[PDB]
Amino acid sequence: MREIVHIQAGQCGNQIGAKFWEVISDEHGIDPTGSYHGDSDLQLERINVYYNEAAGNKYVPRAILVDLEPGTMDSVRSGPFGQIFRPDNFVFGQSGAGNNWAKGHYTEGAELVDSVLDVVRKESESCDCLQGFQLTHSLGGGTGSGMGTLLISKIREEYPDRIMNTFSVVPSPKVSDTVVEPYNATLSVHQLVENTDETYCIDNEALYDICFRTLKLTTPTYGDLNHLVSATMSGVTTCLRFPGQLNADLRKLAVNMVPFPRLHFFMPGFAPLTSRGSQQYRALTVPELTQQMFDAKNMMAACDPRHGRYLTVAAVFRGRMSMKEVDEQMLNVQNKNSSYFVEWIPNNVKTAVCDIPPRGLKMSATFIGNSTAIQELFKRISEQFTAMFRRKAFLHWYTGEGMDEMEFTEAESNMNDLVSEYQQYQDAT
Amino acid sequence: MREIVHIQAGQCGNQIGAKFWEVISDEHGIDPTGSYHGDSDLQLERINVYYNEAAGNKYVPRAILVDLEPGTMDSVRSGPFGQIFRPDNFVFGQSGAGNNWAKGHYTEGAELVDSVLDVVRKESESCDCLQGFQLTHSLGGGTGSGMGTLLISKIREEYPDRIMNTFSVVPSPKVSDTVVEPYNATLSVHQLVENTDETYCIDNEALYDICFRTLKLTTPTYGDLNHLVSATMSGVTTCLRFPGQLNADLRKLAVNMVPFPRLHFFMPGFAPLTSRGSQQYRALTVPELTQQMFDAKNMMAACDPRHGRYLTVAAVFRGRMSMKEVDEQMLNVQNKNSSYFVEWIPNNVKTAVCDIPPRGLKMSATFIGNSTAIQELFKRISEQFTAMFRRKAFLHWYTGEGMDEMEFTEAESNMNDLVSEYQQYQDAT
Amino acid sequence: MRECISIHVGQAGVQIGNACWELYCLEHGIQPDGQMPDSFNTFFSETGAGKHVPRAVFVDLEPTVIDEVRTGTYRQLFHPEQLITGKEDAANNYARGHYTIGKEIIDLVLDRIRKLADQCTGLQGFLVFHSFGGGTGSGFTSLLMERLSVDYGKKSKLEFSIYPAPQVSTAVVEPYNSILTTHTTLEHSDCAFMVDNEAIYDICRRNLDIERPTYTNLNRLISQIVSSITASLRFDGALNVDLTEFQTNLVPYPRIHFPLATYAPVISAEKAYHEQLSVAEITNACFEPANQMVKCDPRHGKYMACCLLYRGDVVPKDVNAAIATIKTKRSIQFVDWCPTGFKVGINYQPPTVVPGGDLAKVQRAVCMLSNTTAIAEAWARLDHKFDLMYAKRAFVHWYVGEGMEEGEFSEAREDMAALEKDYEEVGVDSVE
Amino acid sequence: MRECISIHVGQAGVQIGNACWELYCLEHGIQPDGQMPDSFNTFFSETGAGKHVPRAVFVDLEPTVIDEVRTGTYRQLFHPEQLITGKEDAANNYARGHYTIGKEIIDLVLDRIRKLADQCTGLQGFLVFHSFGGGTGSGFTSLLMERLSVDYGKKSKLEFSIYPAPQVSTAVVEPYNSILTTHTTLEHSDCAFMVDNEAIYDICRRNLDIERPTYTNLNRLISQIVSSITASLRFDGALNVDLTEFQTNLVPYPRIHFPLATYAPVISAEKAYHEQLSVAEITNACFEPANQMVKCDPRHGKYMACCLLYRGDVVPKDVNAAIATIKTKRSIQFVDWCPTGFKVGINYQPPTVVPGGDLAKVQRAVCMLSNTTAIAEAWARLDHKFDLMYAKRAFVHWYVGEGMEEGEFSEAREDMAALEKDYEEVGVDSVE
Ligand SMILES: Nc1nc2c(ncn2[C@@H]2O[C@H](COP(=O)(O)OP(=O)(O)OP(=O)(O)O)[C@@H](O)[C@H]2O)c(=O)[nH]1
Ligand SMILES: Nc1nc2c(ncn2[C@@H]2O[C@H](COP(=O)(O)OP(=O)(O)OP(=O)(O)O)[C@@H](O)[C@H]2O)c(=O)[nH]1
Ligand SMILES: Nc1nc2c(ncn2[C@@H]2O[C@H](COP(=O)(O)OP(=O)(O)OP(O)(O)=S)[C@@H](O)[C@H]2O)c(=O)[nH]1
Ligand SMILES: Nc1nc2c(ncn2[C@@H]2O[C@H](COP(=O)(O)OP(=O)(O)OP(O)(O)=S)[C@@H](O)[C@H]2O)c(=O)[nH]1
Ligand SMILES: [Mg+2]
Ligand SMILES: [Mg+2]
Repeated sequence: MREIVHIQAGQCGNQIGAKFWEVISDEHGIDPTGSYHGDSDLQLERINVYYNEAAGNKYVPRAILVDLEPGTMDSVRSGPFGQIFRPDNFVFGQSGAGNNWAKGHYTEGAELVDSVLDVVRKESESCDCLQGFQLTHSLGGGTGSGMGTLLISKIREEYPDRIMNTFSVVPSPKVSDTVVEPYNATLSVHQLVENTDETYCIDNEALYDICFRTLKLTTPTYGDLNHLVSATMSGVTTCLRFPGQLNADLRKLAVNMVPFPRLHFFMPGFAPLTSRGSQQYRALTVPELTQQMFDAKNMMAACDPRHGRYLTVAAVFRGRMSMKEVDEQMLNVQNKNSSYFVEWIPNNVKTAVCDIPPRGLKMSATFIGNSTAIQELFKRISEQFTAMFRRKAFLHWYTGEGMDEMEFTEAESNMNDLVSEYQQYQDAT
Repeated sequence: MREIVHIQAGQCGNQIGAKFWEVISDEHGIDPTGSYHGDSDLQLERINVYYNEAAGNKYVPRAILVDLEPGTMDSVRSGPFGQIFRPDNFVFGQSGAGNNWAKGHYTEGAELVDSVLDVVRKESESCDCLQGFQLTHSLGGGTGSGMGTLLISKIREEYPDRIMNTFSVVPSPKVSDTVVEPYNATLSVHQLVENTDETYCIDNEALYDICFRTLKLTTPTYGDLNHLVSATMSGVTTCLRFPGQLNADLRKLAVNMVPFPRLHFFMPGFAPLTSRGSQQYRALTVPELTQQMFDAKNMMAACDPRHGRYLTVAAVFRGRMSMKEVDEQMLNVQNKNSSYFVEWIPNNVKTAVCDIPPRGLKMSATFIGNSTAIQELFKRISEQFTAMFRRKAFLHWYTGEGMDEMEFTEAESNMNDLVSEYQQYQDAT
Repeated sequence: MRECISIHVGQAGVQIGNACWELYCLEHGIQPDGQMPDSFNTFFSETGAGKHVPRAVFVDLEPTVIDEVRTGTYRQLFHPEQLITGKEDAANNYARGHYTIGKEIIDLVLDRIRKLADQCTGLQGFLVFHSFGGGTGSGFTSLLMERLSVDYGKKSKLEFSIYPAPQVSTAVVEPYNSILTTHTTLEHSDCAFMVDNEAIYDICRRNLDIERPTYTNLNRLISQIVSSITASLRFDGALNVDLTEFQTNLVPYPRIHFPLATYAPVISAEKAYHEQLSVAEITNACFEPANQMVKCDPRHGKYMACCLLYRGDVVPKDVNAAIATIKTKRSIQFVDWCPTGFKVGINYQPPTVVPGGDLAKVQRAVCMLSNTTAIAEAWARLDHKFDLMYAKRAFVHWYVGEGMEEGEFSEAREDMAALEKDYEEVGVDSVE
Repeated sequence: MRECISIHVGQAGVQIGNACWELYCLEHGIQPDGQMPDSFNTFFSETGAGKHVPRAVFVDLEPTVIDEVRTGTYRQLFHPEQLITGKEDAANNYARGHYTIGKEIIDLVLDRIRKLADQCTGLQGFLVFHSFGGGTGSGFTSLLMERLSVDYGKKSKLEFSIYPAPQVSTAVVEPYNSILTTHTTLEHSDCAFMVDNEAIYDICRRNLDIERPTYTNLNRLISQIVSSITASLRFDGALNVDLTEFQTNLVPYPRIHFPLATYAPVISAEKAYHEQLSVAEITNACFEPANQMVKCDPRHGKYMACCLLYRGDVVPKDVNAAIATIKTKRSIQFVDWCPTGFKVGINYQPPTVVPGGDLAKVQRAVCMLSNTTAIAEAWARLDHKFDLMYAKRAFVHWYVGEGMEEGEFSEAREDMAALEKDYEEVGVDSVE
């Protein structure tokens, strides 16, 4: 029961999922052929959430992959695990984005979305009781943004009750991939604040820091960067695919982490992180996981929580561990950091305990954190946004696809109202 | 018991049957020699319907093949399964059609039909209890149309009680084989609405769509196109040659699908359709057959049922399957598509369940659908018809064979009255 | 068991037919001696011994070019009763072709033909190859085609007449022969095909890359057209076509029955590479106005009907893909009353190469047989050339003294102008 | 299944393209005969047999340098219909390139192009290689780029025009062609790339250690730039880049769309050692003012936008390390309104060595495609050279008598000065 339909969008939206479906396949023991060659019995007990059973003891993922060019889709089917997906599900266009939010959401996104909504609606009906959708995309590019937000506008209309969460990638502070990413961010964020129930803001600036400082890798490729994002994604729904002594799910993480239906931008965290030479000397016990999470450098967002305040904190642990050893740590981080949490919400720590660990590591955890630290993130976008808009630079490319200036005002003014809302609860009594 | 005499007419009327008799031979296990080399016992239990037993453990088809030239008949006997037919049955003329309905039905059709009605009447008497006739022809050409409709006018007079159905080929919307096919259609349809009990309108425009989109074939030949039409034809009488848990036949499909004795133009459908690379990942179970049928693109007619409304729906399944899993799907397609079915006929879904599957595939189905969607088909003929008739273009060729203009008026006015009849039941209360 | 004889009249008849019967003998393993080491029953009546003969008739009023056949390579291939000769020529006169020299040997020509139809049983129709220019191609054909409607009538008769050029006229009095031969063949020949020389010179220069063609190079590309039409008889195809179908799909009204032919692709051996020769590639080369074989720009007029023949390894699906493109192009338009103006033909066998030719061994080929209203622009100039020469009464006295009343010109001019306004009715669209 | 044709105009078009198509045939195992013992679907349409042809068009008004291709090494590689020639040259005239000789063969050039887009399906955009100096590179391109916006329009068109040098001007009347060809291409070509000859002579002397380069050595380093842009099509990379993205990240306003290219590293074979060639080492060589290929010191102006492409074994982390250095250097400054002016591109495959070249088999390479306000200083001198020659009305009478109104200069001067003040608006910073 409680099935999930996975959607991808963009070149960044593809390569994360290819790393992500690589991890989920090993968490159950699924070969690169597509059959089953596992060992235990709990691997198959909840297999139906991310898979539909086919005949001949072969299993297929319930995946939907969308891009505006046949290039990135060719790379997925040609690498490892390029045979596991059903070849019908690969939707790909021929026009291409052009790295343009106007072309992604109005001109070419509207023509291809009808070929997507057939495959979306077919996979929703074949499941018994649908739990909700999750989307992996980015905000910088065109196909990840414009084709991405168009689906979320059409998903919520045909399915209002179903939960909807996004593993987007917010662009970094220092380096910047796309010149028109402030226009791409502001137009996409205005859609994310209407049809998404939560958002997992991940920054590549944090990922180059973690793979260099903590993993101690000389030349970290994207396969090492996108490996950690998948471990966070798997760690959210790890209590749904396995039994546990306190079972959480997407809906329990929805209500417990969102106090107000606008404030739904979250930052993740993962633990443990042992390097190659440093793996044997570190004593890997339960309190050692606790002091690794709550610092600044282990967050996957490029903002220190010391500037702001926490609202809600989710903790999803994995492994045979005792509750008292967990509850002692979760109580203790409230007490000495009593300034950093907010006052008018008592007990702002949500605990979730699974049973089965991931592969190799004896135990694990997954951090979800809400904070007012993200107001520096959107203001750094909002300062860069009006700095380009005051000169009307790069404006006619969006305008030439039939887009009015009032769209930019209604996008940007709705952002600063949200920034004021985080400014309100930061200094409330 | 319940034997069937098969008749062919035209070059298109020949090549379908050569593909069709290829399929029926493998459904019982009959060699290209003509003997029996089957394995099981139900293959021979109802063999007498499409065959007459000869001595020496050899079997002959009960076929009648008609064309106005020795060319197409030479191609049939020279290919594979060119020895199975009795060489006496091959009736062929020497004048040729000229692709003319006037020559097909008055001048040269009347001379050869006397040589046909000997062989027709001989094969009718040798069977114990005749069930009815089926005809495969086309409407575009001359020998398929004029020689075709002349037989149906003479069959019904000598055998009124026997059922009479046609696997014709209605010409496509976009491409058009014959320039005078609007004259060929309108004169043939006026005969089909008097002496035929039902009609299976198949369009080649649908066949090039199915073999390209669903089968994923680069260069589909007619042997691949005419293979699917035969699977529909075999799927209609599949409950007569095999026992079943709910036995339907031609007469049960006659009464259940025809509410009024004029409205007898039907569209077929087939399922499943797995491509080469897509055959293993698709889970082939009973509800997967249901959602494949009722869309637009899997119909073999070039008209969307969304424009009109269904009247009656026949479902002929093949294979060891459970009724509850069938009845759940047949109920469910009524409920969510309650607009698309008509209101004043409750329970407009006819179910038929055979036992034995076709070769290779584990289970199968065959769709017969009545609709008001075909009013776009005849009006597209009727608009093209008067557009040629207002200028009297190509008129003297039909006129030169002794044909009055009043024949065209009585043909065309009887068509638009039928179009008004489908217009009546579309918006009835 | 269906057969079709062919008549070749005059020097235009024989020299075209020489390359044609060359091509037929190569596509059935036929040595020129008649020996060979069913399918070929159409154009050959088999003897009792191991020897084959064509169902051909070569006729000419002047015995010059006939003697090429009785001395050349194809010498033992024909019955010498079928090579009917004459003594004096028509010499570019319609009167000597139809009245003086015609009435003395026309009975011998008809008598050999009626022997041919008796040994046949699948007699479909006739083929007559001549020109409008020469007197034998105009006069002797006009007397011959009248006798066939008297004799056979219901058999469909086809003609590959060499329509005269707009500018490159070899003979001088071609505006006199072409009018009078049209006034006879309009009533009897149900369908005729026009091919001009001048456009073939444009094709041989631009695409074949041969700056210096003789009549041989012209005779090869015409011979491909003849074999591409009768291919459905000589071989089985997926979708056949018959010689009675051509007068059905291409005659919208019994006066206007003049389509025109275009063969494609036309490429050389060193240019046989560097392009893939897909069906969509070659079909755009068909309707291209530069690649036609009749000097009439079709964008001036309107396409009434079209008949395409494909031969070789031809995808049935992609033919449906190709025509769906051409019905969307704005530059090509059809006539308002005809929505569905196509006739598709598929056969399995490719056209072979003649040894020492120029076209390469392609895998597919198209013969476009389309009919347009653009050809009427050529008629208006040819009728304007007729009014100029007749106004000064020039070259008339050669015609009066050879059994022809002078008033026959004034009658034949009026029926030509009656044909001229028949195109004007088809050109306008519908009312309301 | 995405394709991109390329047009080469004039002697500047062909001789650059000769080394370019040399380089493409080496990076896909392509023999010059077309045989080879997917990935290469972009720039090659595969024939039915085992032979490949480029999607190229070579056009020139004068048939001299075209005959190098039909006789040289790359002879059997092209369709000879694609090598369109001419009889007379423009001879450094804009009028003969656009009015006299242009209007007689421009239909034949457009007709071959529209055949190319039909056999393609992933038509992204166009490439036009010419010069501002010569009449064919100025005049014939100006007529060609107008027709494309009429025909295609929405397809992104790129140009590698050879911008004239400040001092080393081979031709004399280059201040007349370069102004008039800019007044046409400003409206139609959405993006164009400038490369000067003189700086390449400075690069070939200072870093390649070759005192005597011909045009061949210039044609190699330009050919690396062409392959470094289209590398994301011919190979899969970690972070792709498309030809529609270049007009997005590099056009801040629809007038100013003139960036300039710089390739790095540029080292010789015996100097291929003695340095480790890290990504941080070569990226400082990119923004170095000495190593550019356009004689414009960028410290005079301001960088509006930058687009970097990395190819080879490129660390994704160290690219983030390299750009973090350059955003801190005081000598390089950006424009006030643009905070984030970078576009990063990563592909796996290295640029190979051409046999008998000079660059060695490196493991990584950068093509910097940046746009600056420093290029406007070159325009002010070129417009000052224009005012000098026009003041004495010199060389005008060659242009008046070839279908060109004399007042067209006074109009085209004003739009150039209108472009001249457009840089002046971008140069100032914000208010408050
Ligand atoms: N296509 C083609 N046309 C030819 C050939 N030889 C002659 N012609 C054309 O034939 C026309 C002249 O007619 P001829 O055939 O020579 O004259 P004729 O019909 O034999 O009549 P007489 O001169 O009285 O014998 C001109 O239009 C020539 O272009 C040939 O080999 N091929
Ligand atoms: N980069 C580069 N520039 C070249 C080359 N050959 C010539 N040029 C440049 O071409 C310009 C001279 O114009 P041309 O291209 O020769 O003239 P054209 O366009 O062919 O037209 P015509 O004047 O009719 O010959 C100068 O700016 C030269 O620097 C070459 O191989 N490479
Ligand atoms: N985490 C992560 N981010 C990536 C990766 N590759 C690119 N990105 C980021 O994603 C964005 C580029 O996404 P991309 O999918 O290519 O845009 P698109 O418009 O959807 O695709 P395209 O048309 O422009 S090629 C940039 O912000 C870039 O930094 C990757 O492998 N991992
Ligand atoms: N499904 C199907 N339709 C075909 C096939 N071949 C032809 N057709 C269609 O059938 C019609 C042609 O039928 P045809 O039998 O040749 O006419 P006829 O008059 O009976 O025979 P003919 O004298 O003209 S050769 C056209 O509508 C054509 O599109 C085929 O193999 N399969
Ligand atoms: Mg002669
Ligand atoms: Mg030159």
